[PDB]
Amino acid sequence: TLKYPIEMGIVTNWDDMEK
Amino acid sequence: TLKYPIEMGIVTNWDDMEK
Amino acid sequence: VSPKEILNLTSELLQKCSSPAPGPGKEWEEYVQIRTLVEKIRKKQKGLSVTFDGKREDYFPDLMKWASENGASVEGFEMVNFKEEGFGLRATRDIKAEELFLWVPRKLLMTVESAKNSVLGPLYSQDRILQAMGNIALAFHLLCERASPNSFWQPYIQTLPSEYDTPLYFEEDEVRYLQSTQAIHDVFSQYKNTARQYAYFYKVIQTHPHANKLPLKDSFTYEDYRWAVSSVMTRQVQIPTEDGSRVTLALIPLWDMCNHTNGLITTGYNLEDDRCECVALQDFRAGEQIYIFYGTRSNAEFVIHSGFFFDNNSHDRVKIKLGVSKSDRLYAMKAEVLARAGIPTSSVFALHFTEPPISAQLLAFLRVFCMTEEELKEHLLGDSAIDRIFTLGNSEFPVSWDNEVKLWTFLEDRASLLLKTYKTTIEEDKSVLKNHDLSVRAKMAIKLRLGEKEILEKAVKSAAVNREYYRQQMEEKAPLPKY
Amino acid sequence: VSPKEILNLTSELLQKCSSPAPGPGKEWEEYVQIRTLVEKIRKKQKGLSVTFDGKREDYFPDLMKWASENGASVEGFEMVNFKEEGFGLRATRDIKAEELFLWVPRKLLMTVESAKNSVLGPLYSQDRILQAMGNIALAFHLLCERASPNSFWQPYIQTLPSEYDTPLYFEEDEVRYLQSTQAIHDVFSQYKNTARQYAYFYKVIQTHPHANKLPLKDSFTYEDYRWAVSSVMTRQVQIPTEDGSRVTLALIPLWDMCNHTNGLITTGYNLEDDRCECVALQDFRAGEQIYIFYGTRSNAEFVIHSGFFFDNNSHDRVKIKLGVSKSDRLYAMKAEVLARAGIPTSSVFALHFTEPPISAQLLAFLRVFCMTEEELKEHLLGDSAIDRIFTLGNSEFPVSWDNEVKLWTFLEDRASLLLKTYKTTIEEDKSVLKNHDLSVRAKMAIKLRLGEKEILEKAVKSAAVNREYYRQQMEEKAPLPKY
Ligand SMILES: C[S@@+](CC[C@H](N)C(=O)[O-])C[C@H]1O[C@@H](n2cnc3c(N)ncnc32)[C@H](O)[C@@H]1O
Ligand SMILES: C[S@@+](CC[C@H](N)C(=O)[O-])C[C@H]1O[C@@H](n2cnc3c(N)ncnc32)[C@H](O)[C@@H]1O
Ligand code: NA
Repeated sequence: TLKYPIEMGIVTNWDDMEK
Repeated sequence: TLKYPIEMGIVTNWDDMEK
Repeated sequence: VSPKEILNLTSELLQKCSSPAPGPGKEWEEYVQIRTLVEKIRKKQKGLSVTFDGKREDYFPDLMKWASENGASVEGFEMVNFKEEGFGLRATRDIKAEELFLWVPRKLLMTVESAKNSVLGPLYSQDRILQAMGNIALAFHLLCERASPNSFWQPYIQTLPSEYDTPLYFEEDEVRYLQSTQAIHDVFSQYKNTARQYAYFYKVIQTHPHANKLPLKDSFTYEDYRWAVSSVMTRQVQIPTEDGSRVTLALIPLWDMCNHTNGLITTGYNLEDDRCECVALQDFRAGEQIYIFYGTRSNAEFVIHSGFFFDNNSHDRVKIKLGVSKSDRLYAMKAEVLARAGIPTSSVFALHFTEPPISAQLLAFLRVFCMTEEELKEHLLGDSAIDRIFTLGNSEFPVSWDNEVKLWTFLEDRASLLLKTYKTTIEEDKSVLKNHDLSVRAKMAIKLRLGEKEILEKAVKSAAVNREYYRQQMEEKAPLPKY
Repeated sequence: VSPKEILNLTSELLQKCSSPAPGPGKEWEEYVQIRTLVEKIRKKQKGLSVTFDGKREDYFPDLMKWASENGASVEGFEMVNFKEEGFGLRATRDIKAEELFLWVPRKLLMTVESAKNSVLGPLYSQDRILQAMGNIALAFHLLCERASPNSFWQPYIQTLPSEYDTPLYFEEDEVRYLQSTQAIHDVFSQYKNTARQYAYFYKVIQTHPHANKLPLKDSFTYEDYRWAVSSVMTRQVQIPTEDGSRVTLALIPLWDMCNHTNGLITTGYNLEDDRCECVALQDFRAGEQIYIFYGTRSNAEFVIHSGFFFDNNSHDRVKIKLGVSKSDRLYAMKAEVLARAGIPTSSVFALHFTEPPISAQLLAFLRVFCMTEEELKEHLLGDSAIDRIFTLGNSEFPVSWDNEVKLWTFLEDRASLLLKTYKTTIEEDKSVLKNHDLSVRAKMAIKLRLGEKEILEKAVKSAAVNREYYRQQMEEKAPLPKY
């Protein structure tokens, strides 16, 4: 299918204290 | 009933050139 | 941007909007020409002259505290941002129908009288438009107090909306849906009135010495004026003066957070206690929105002056202009019968959506409009003529079966003709609403033009039914009702 | 308010939000304590540092012109304010499914790389948080360019929303609806992370010399940071770097005006032409909103990170935590079978709402969890052991009828137990939605807590169905499928 599918609003980690 | 009924947004004349 | 360019642009706008109506066939072109000029000015200005740092709901606590210190009710409801209606009041306890749950003392209101005693007082005493039009005076009262950081009414002003859905805020293609309707002319007039007034007062503020203390002397944008007149037209009320002898226009804080539903007026002014009082239109359980009934207005008035379309408006109506023709050989007799009945020879009547499509006044007009010479003489001469005039508006007492058949035939034909002057059909409008994804403002416009046609179609069917009822009475030679 | 007062408050805030987790029973109290500090800071500040004079739609023509100048598609659609989703794209001609209708070259994007080459470059090269977290770097990139009047990305930033519906914007009582759910812990973490980050970076910007040339040194409010991270949270994407070697985070102008519907990903990055490319998810007639499929996220993720609840989300799910206990005498055998199957001995699994309520991995875990010692030995020893491991996630090849009955009994009981940990029932939530008038944000919270329970209830019912089916197969001594 798509080589580089783009996900709108992809979920990322915002916990700076984690790592 | 109400001696002085109150109508929200009562329609008024805005035509300053007519009356 | 230089102040000289804006002054030149407002002078051009004043001249453009003071010219006479260029005829109904050029009104759309004139509208677009005025829009082009207003938007050129608006793009060179900085929006609202005064803006507030907080969100609108950040200021509702101050509104409550201010209203409470001045004797208003502030318990039993909270402000909530509802999707359908915007911000409104929600019950925090059960409220019974007819319970006095909301009251606002006169000290909190903004009125033409408080406009007169404010910083606007000097200019108010000089300008003929401000003296004649309390609604425009309220709008400038709102603007001056908005720009006065120590104003008594700051807690109210900081909780007002910043934008409205009156047609002043529509895009050109949103108004374009209204081409060929009755309503679009009032949209045109509203836009031209507002643009003319903005340019007029922009120049007046510059030239009048009595305007030297106004904050508007430093900044007065088109956005300011559009916001102020929209605030007034969507919220203003008529109340008695403190003396009780005359009426004045006002804005009522806190109470005017209530949104509209169908019902009866339950808000009235209490002169003994000098406060506005609102009793519950129906039972409101805790967690239900508190509504009031705004008044018996049409959807054209709700859209143009209130900025919303109300589904299931039971008071909806369209206009129909009718008059006795001066070429009618019975003009003199008809005009005199109408005069004795208190009805003009030519007027704008209403067609309603409810069970009686026409008022008593319109029924009486149509009866006279279709009268034979013999019938007219019986309404002009002799000891029963005034009795006959007295019943002219009463459906129960026709002039004759033939007169009824003629008048309902005429109304059926005229409403049919009116339907044929619209650019789209009812079925086309329903298809547009079903198959396109539209803004709120676009939907208001399409629902309005659809609603005009639906009222006319119902009048056609109603008139056809009445024509057959009275044709039956004629063929069966039924005795006429009397007395 | 003085600069020293704000510095003391952010100092207190940094300490409060850097404290370790207080334990799950203390998280609501900690949340309200942190809100109290934030709201006190926010009330002492002036909202967004940079605001624009025009309305949001006043700037869409500039976005289009800027996008067109740099090679993006700008024909075939227009921006419309839709009631349900906010602003979105609407087709102006018929667009066919799989038509490449939208494309955006890399030069228009905001990326971690463009963040490094901006005025933020100096601070970025020495700050350990920016270097480790591209999402936060994008947020400061946004803010720095927002406060730079000659920024290349000004037409994009001036068309972004000014407010969002992520939980960072909820009232305390709107979040209170989520007590006792799975979702609320992530709400707590989002609020604490954002407050800690604002307080940390406010001190960094006021002291670090690599921040002396940032516009944020003159003004950096909590509202600023909440807006920036919410802009990034709701819109950010992952794309390949220009050399294709690694991935980076980015904001894609114009394309990120599309709203979400169910379907498949139809947006991809074209590395050969160095542009984002979007093909039509379905047919769009002229006048219909153009949607894309954002990705297979749960409604908890849509609410918390995208700021909306999506009705009929085919990918909605809840978590279920399961592990083999070391108290189990068969722990060693169960752990080894799971290891050979590539499944941890304890993990967080998902329950889904659509047709297959449990994944292959969860089914495989539940089978092993309920195996007898003899069944475990058949998955560990002999020439068919690997084949049996291979089919462990396949609903067509059970270990035994007895194993299925036990695992569906377990799942039925566990999902029923989880349902009883909620403060309200499904019927109570439906009654609130029916009988109360609620804000959009309040409805998001209630539909989210209802949705968690509906997925558990469907799991209970599916497990009861499966238990009965396999109990019938066993009680009739049916032959077990093979291969
Ligand atoms: C007197 S104000 C009521 C308070 C207003 N919603 C606010 O946020 O300030 C009148 C405005 O409320 C809105 N409104 C009132 N009733 C409505 C209704 N039934 N449907 C949609 N909008 C309504 C319209 O925007 C109207 O101009
Ligand atoms: C990538 S932006 C899409 C453009 C956005 N509507 C705007 O006005 O800028 C994502 C935002 O759109 C809204 N949204 C997208 N899809 C939606 C949907 N199906 N229902 C309700 N809101 C939606 C949410 O506010 C979300 O945070
Ligand atoms: Na909780």
